[PDB]
Amino acid sequence: MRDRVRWRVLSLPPLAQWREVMAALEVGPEAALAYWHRGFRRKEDLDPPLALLPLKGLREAAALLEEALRQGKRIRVHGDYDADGLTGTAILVRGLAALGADVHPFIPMERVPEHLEASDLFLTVDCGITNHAELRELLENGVEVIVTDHHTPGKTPPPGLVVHPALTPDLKEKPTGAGVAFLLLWALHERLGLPPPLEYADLAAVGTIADVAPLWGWNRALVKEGLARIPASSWVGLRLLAEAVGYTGKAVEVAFRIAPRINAASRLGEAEKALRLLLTDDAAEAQALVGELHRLNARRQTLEEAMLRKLLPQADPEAKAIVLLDPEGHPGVMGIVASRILEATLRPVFLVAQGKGTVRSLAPISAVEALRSAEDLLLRYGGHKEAAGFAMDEALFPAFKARVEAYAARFPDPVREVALLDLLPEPGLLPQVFRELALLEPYGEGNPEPLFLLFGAPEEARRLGEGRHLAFRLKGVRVLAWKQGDLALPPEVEVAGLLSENAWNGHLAYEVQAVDLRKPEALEGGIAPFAYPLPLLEALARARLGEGVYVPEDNPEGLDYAWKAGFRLLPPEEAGLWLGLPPRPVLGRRVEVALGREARARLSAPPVLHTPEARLKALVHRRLLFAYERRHPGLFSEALLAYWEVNR
Ligand SMILES: [Mn+2]
Ligand SMILES: [Mn+2]
Repeated sequence: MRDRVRWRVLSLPPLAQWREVMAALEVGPEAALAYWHRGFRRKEDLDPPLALLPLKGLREAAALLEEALRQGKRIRVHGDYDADGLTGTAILVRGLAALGADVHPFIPMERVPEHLEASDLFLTVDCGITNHAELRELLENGVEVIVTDHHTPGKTPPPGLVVHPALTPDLKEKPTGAGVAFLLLWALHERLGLPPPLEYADLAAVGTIADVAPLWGWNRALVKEGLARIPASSWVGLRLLAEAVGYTGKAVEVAFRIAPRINAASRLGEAEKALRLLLTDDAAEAQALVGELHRLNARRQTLEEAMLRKLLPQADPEAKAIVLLDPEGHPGVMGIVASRILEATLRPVFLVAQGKGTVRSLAPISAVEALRSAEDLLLRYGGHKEAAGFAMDEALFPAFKARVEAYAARFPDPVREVALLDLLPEPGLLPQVFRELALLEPYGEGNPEPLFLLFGAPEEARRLGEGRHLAFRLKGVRVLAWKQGDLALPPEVEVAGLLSENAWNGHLAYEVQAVDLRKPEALEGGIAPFAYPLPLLEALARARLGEGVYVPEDNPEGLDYAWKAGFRLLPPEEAGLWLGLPPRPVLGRRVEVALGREARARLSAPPVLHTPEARLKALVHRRLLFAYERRHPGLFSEALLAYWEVNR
């Protein structure tokens, strides 16, 4: 919840690589650091090429589609009911229909009989990887089958043509159902000698974001293309839904405003509505359908809020596993209620309603593995490490509870990490830093928005209402935050926050939105320590007592006070106490380091003459000062190595 949150400072890269990214991407050291951690090291990683990924089975499926089209075979597109499944079938349904195909959708074994009666070619989107037995249409009545999906497969690929990323050896890419739908239509356009179907990238991007797929490589390229096309979409329904939610080109708006609206239709039993919104060219009908989705989303929200309100206060504590029963709960909203409970609790969550079950888990507790430990009690079940689902007779709930509660007790408590890119730059460099981080977008599963660490005594603190909302300043920068129940900041605070560009009344303000705030505590990070920060007062005392000490040539003023006081001056490689920094590395040491307060070495504190790699130096300096002051042997030692190098 709060005592199991670990803050860590990301490691510094080798200076030669840091400088290469800076030069190659034309950015300062802060953004360069972020790029490096995300794997962006060439100008080609920021704008990857949107190309036809060579998935296994893709050429064949496209060949089969050409045959279906030319011979006028009846194509049925069977997609999933969430955003990815719906955008994926809309892509294939619109795509194939534009080429003169006789095609129609079918939205979700007892169905196979009519699946047979209605089609010559059966296309599953975002599903069908594990539906073996239904090889019936392949067998029972000669129906051609194409499976496109990306979900966790089975022990063996199902009958029929199967196109799946995970079945493509080597391939690092992780396209989703809509991504695969999109690649397939593209493969077909290639066979027909037609241009890439880029007008379908917006639908594809919506599905990819909705499925929380990693946003790097091809997925990153697909999303930049689709996000950009939404405003003037070829699909009036998508455009109108984007406008209804005030879309401004952000992947985050799709993830939190557009897709949930599409998903609500499904969860509430009206998935046809969302699909039709994506297939219509009639603006009037689309407008009405957006209204309808807004109504379904409001209903889903109302039900989710009521359920959360009934559940969260229950069996939560420090239980190891939260397992609750709500007999009459709506199964269409419980997945999200379990996610929200998991977050306010850092515990796997298991919910059961109307005989249906959903699991959201984290840390070392595999969701599906907990269910496997109680499998005898279940009618159906399955999922992965983070989410899972099942069906079970509610009479068995108490037995199910103990089973999972004990499964979870086998593991150490889940712990949440907060990753910090670096210390926040000085107020004057925030605009440039913000503009350079800009290029990282779109943010998502692939690349999270970076967080900066602020530290100090809060000043000018002032509340906003009677709630936790409040604002203050740290060394000149305004930070906005929701004080976790308490209000009133301690004397000194540590903040993990997002660099924001806040527009108001035609003007901009560069501030920080705190994601976490807390009393200064141990920070994870740094290298195997060799230099240990010691306050100058303590160091001078020991020096006066006769400890073998080192004072660098620089600030002969300090070297004078030393000589002209009889210190047992020594060279850095043999003195276990240093009062300043040596010019070149001195490892295989294990020494205690002091800078000062009125000391000259403490001049990692003076402002530069920006722009070049002068900013690389200033970041290193600010790092040393911070690690020195926090008495953090690991970050100090790491900063000291970077310090030697940016001076060679
Ligand atoms: Mn799906
Ligand atoms: Mn999917």
